[PDB]
Amino acid sequence: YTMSLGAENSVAYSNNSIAIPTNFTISVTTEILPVSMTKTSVDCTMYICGDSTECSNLLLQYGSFCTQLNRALTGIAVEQDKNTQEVFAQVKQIYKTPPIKDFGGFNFSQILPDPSKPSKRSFIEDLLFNKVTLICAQKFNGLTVLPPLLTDEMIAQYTSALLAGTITSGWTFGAGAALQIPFAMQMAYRFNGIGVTQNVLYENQKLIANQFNSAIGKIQDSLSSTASALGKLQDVVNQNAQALNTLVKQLSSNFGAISSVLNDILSRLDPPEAEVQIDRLITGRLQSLQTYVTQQLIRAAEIRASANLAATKMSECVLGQSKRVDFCGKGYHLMSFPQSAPHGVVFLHVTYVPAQEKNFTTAPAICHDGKAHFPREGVFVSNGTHWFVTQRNFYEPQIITTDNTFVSGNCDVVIGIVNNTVYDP
Amino acid sequence: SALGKLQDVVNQNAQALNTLVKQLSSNFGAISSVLNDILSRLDPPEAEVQIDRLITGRLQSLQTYVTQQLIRAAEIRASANLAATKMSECVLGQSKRVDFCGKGYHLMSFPQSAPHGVVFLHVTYVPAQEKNFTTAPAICHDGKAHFPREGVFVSNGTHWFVTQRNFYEPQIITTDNTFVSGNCDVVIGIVNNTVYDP
Amino acid sequence: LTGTGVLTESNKKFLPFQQFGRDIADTTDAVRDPQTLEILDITPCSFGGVSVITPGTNTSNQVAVLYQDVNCTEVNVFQTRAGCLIGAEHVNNSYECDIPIGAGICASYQTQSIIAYTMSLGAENSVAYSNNSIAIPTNFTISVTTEILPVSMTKTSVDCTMYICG
Amino acid sequence: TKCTLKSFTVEKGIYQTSNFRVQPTESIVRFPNITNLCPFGEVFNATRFASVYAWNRKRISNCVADYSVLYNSASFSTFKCYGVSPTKLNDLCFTNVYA
Ligand SMILES: *[C@@H]1O[C@H](CO)[C@@H](O[C@@H]2O[C@H](CO)[C@@H](O)[C@H](O)[C@H]2NC(C)=O)[C@H](O)[C@H]1NC(C)=O
Ligand SMILES: *[C@@H]1O[C@H](CO)[C@@H](O[C@@H]2O[C@H](CO)[C@@H](O)[C@H](O)[C@H]2NC(C)=O)[C@H](O)[C@H]1NC(C)=O
Ligand SMILES: *[C@@H]1O[C@H](CO)[C@@H](O[C@@H]2O[C@H](CO)[C@@H](O)[C@H](O)[C@H]2NC(C)=O)[C@H](O)[C@H]1NC(C)=O
Ligand SMILES: *[C@@H]1O[C@H](CO)[C@@H](O[C@@H]2O[C@H](CO)[C@@H](O)[C@H](O)[C@H]2NC(C)=O)[C@H](O)[C@H]1NC(C)=O
Ligand SMILES: *[C@@H]1O[C@H](CO)[C@@H](O[C@@H]2O[C@H](CO)[C@@H](O)[C@H](O)[C@H]2NC(C)=O)[C@H](O)[C@H]1NC(C)=O
Ligand SMILES: *[C@@H]1O[C@H](CO)[C@@H](O)[C@H](O)[C@H]1NC(C)=O
Ligand SMILES: *[C@@H]1O[C@H](CO)[C@@H](O)[C@H](O)[C@H]1NC(C)=O
Ligand SMILES: *[C@@H]1O[C@H](CO)[C@@H](O)[C@H](O)[C@H]1NC(C)=O
Ligand SMILES: *[C@@H]1O[C@H](CO)[C@@H](O)[C@H](O)[C@H]1NC(C)=O
Ligand SMILES: *[C@@H]1O[C@H](CO)[C@@H](O)[C@H](O)[C@H]1NC(C)=O
Ligand SMILES: *[C@@H]1O[C@H](CO)[C@@H](O)[C@H](O)[C@H]1NC(C)=O
Ligand SMILES: *[C@@H]1O[C@H](CO)[C@@H](O)[C@H](O)[C@H]1NC(C)=O
Ligand SMILES: *[C@@H]1O[C@H](CO)[C@@H](O)[C@H](O)[C@H]1NC(C)=O
Ligand SMILES: *[C@@H]1O[C@H](CO)[C@@H](O)[C@H](O)[C@H]1NC(C)=O
Ligand SMILES: *[C@@H]1O[C@H](CO)[C@@H](O)[C@H](O)[C@H]1NC(C)=O
Repeated sequence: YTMSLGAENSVAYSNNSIAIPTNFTISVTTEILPVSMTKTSVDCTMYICGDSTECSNLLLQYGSFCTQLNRALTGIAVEQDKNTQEVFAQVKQIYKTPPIKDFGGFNFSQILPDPSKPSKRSFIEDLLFNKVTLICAQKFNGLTVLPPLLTDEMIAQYTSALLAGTITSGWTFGAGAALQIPFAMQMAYRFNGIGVTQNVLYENQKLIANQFNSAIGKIQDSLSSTASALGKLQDVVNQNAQALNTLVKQLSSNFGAISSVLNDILSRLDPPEAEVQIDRLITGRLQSLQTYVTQQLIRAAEIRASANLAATKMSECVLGQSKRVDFCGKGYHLMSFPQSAPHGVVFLHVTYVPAQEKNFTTAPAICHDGKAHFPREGVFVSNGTHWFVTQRNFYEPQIITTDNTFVSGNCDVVIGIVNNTVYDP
Repeated sequence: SALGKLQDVVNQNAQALNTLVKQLSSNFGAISSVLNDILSRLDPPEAEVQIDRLITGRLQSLQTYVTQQLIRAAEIRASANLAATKMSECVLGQSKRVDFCGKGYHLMSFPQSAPHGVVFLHVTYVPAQEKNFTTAPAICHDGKAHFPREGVFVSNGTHWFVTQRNFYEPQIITTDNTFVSGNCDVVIGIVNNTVYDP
Repeated sequence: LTGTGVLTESNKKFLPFQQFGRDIADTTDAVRDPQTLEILDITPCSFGGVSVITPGTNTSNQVAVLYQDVNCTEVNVFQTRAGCLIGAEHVNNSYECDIPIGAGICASYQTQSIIAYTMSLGAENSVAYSNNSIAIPTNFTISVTTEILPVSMTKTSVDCTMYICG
Repeated sequence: TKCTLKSFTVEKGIYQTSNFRVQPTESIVRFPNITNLCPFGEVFNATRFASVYAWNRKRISNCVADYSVLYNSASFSTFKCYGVSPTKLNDLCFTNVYA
């Protein structure tokens, strides 16, 4: 079939009509980002010339084609460790939540670390680690896997410190020293940050807390059900594995020699021809290793771009409130919470999405005494009879007064101006 | 060592070049790394094979060097794009992106040249001396709930003021500091106080 | 058929017409002993990289050695997930990471000798959170930090004809 | 470390220098226990040989083949081993030999 681009939907545009929301929804979306690869390390001599003095002597005729591969792989490993440190180790201190979770109704028990867990990982961290997943062969032909500098429990501690700092101090812990603040007040600041007056949060605090809790629960169910959600991370792992697997199967190729087994050549032939056959094998295996190293370099460049993006997101999404559109989830950004994951990070983007909207009759300005009155912050609407001034992102109509509106010019310049009364306090 | 990054880049490039040069000393399976000795010693039919071996080896070395240069130049181009974005949003303006222009709230930046690089002096604002105050989400005056226009309510134990968030400057609560909304049966944590009317 | 490695009793069921097995890498994995009808499994004997943790010759000539991904029983000795560390003392105290070994273990040079410790992420700091308590700064600082970014490489050019065939 | 970095002074850090691998302690040589010599004499010293169009084929099996006696003798004007080196013939076991 010819694929569809999406549901068709026209917009009822007109020069005196505005659609204003009358309700909202707190949505917690998920964003997965790889941070580091597997710290591989290849033994050039043992891979090309496994346990053979003659092959090693022939190999050392090619010069530094072995040492520089090791240098490149060590650079890759150091880059991976730097990636992890960049993404996670952006908090100077290690914060902890108080024993009492008086967060204004919001429930972070599913993202805060479990005290009894074996690794201080939250429920969602456990789900992530359980949703992401021959080694003897690799570890016999000179290939080995170095351990990351930061163990997984240390990454969990870092994410717990960041989470506790965000919960108990808002964005203040990123700029300078953590300054405590009641969570409801923090959310009021976030709502002000997205152009919604802070009375909205306080009037719907219970509803907003319930919506956030339901969204976190839905995230739990989605992670527990659909593994492919973490595909990206898995994909990374798979790629690396395939690489190594290929790098091992290339040990079975003749590359033109009489046999792909070094020992057979060294046992059947004398140096004058054994060294020709071993030269063929060395050339083939060295080409395979060079190809593998180039692929590792390219993939590490990709992973370094991803890690820089993840560090930027942690800086501007968790540690602050981003005004960049769609940089922290669809909708207006309220906050974000990090979560560790195998070779990656997972952001929970809490965003504010308008839900229920109504058509109102609008006007750029109102003419009262020959002067033009514009809204200080908001928009003029009419339910059919009376003219109110509301905020743009939540229908909260209010009488028009000289405190909601400012005067500038007269009525002969604005196009679409209407007549109404501006009430004087 | 402060400028390590830049130095590091140089080092890396140098190493590449150095490696490349040393590859000229490798026989790559030929009889000698010296071309002239091969030409003078063997007959042309086999000297041709030896020189083919040397040419393949040296061409492979050059290809490896060029590929590494391509990857490192992609890295350096990503870095240069980041530096250009920082100069645009940091020097030419004032960014509100957290930790994009130095730790703390960003005030400005000053560029400085450097060998194959740039150095930004990030001037930022960092709160230093912090005090504990009691707070409220709103104050109830006449059954209505009053919220701060821009700031937060605080209390030094006895009286309630309204201060800007990033610098303690308490001010009496007045109908010009606070806006009215709803009533006092909704806000969770509302306190009682008097909203002075100028 | 010649080679080097460790021969162990196997549980493979060779067929009467099969002499030796093979690995995915086409290297021999098991063999049939020509004199005793028993199958021997071949496993390459231990190996791994060797790293030299050094404080730098400028300050001292004493170094420690890390054998990667091997057991200390196989090589003042310390066993860590990274491998076997020789010449470094294990300290229960925790400090900032100076020379990373791996798996949360870092080595430094302190009063002198080389020590291996579990790196500390940072200073513990509990936030005095409360539902009616805010912390507001009363003073500030104007901090100037430095951020260094690379912008270009050296415009290298190679004369390929002269390099290959000078 | 100094010779892998090529500098008389090395700054702090962790550098990879070489690879540690265990060395063999004993040398094991295994072969089947067979005593009877391979009857090469009946092949090379055969009184009559078959015409080339009807070249004779003899199966050599279950015997020890001392190829040295063949390639150390001066009685042969041409001796050319393809895919094997004659010296190595004393250290190999074959499936089933045909002459
Ligand atoms: C705004 O939308 C929310 C839904 O997110 C409404 O809350 C629901 O209200 C109905 C009653 O009308 C209840 O049956 C549901 O259980 C509520 N859901 C939740 C999650 O609380 C809310 O009533 C809407 N408000 C307005 C003014 O439209
Ligand atoms: C926050 O949510 C968790 C669930 O994610 C709540 O834990 C539940 O508590 C009830 C008792 O109140 C138990 O019956 C459930 O078995 C618990 N669920 C789990 C998954 O452990 C927790 O109570 C909530 N926090 C608050 C303050 O109510
Ligand atoms: C809004 O009010 C103004 C004045 O109150 C109206 O302007 C009048 O328009 C009529 C029709 O052209 C003229 O005869 C009058 O002289 C105008 N008055 C003045 C003071 O200039 C205007 O038409 C009204 N607009 C609407 C949409 O009701
Ligand atoms: C809280 O602050 C208020 C005003 O900043 C203080 O009230 C004044 O305190 C001074 C003493 O330094 C008196 O001289 C004034 O007469 C007070 N003003 C009024 C209107 O009474 C108050 O004392 C402070 N309380 C605490 C506990 O520090
Ligand atoms: C805010 O901090 C600055 C310094 O960070 C204080 O300035 C110091 O003031 C004392 C005496 O007032 C002097 O002895 C110091 O030399 C000053 N330091 C500097 C760097 O100028 C300032 O007093 C503080 N203000 C408040 C209200 O605490
Ligand atoms: C607004 O008007 C358009 C006119 O076509 C209509 O389709 C739409 O449903 C209206 N909005 C609401 C919320 O009813
Ligand atoms: C519009 O709102 C005003 C005040 O809220 C009310 O008096 C009037 O009846 C409303 N009209 C309609 C059509 O809803
Ligand atoms: C909107 O456009 C119509 C013509 O389509 C015009 O009659 C009307 O005056 C316009 N109103 C405004 C507010 O521009
Ligand atoms: C605020 O109070 C807590 C506990 O009451 C205390 O630990 C903290 O140091 C106080 N903050 C300041 C800035 O005095
Ligand atoms: C804070 O909690 C205490 C007890 O848990 C309660 O008495 C008080 O009213 C709460 N204050 C606010 C603002 O929620
Ligand atoms: C605040 O004042 C109202 C009356 O204006 C009263 O009903 C309420 O109990 C008071 N609350 C407190 C905490 O003093
Ligand atoms: C050959 O060895 C096997 C087992 O090692 C033994 O049973 C057999 O008797 C031996 N044959 C001779 C001729 O010694
Ligand atoms: C290393 O040795 C210890 C004790 O000697 C043992 O418990 C552990 O399982 C060994 N690990 C490996 C990978 O052999
Ligand atoms: C370090 O701590 C372990 C247990 O955590 C203990 O067995 C050991 O004696 C301690 N060593 C020193 C030097 O304190
Ligand atoms: C064949 O005869 C020669 C000389 O008579 C003798 O040296 C040799 O051992 C005999 N057998 C062979 C060649 O197999």
